[PDB]
Amino acid sequence: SMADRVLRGSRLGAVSYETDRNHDLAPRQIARYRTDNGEEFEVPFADDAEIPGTWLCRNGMEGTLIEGDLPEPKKVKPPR
Repeated sequence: SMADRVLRGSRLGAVSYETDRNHDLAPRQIARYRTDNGEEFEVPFADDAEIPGTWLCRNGMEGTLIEGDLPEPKKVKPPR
């Protein structure tokens, strides 16, 4: 079976690969991207990088950049 659009996850988790807290944390940008089935995923970018208009999602489809929050809260661009 298949569907044209689908929404699935993530109340029961979960993250991919052998990730652990021993990796530590560093200055980053968490973006979101939406696939062609409407499936939305999150992509962490490092301070050495920026967010391109689109990026490949873990579903195996090219996702397009969307915001995970509202148009006009208290939000600004600087510093990163």
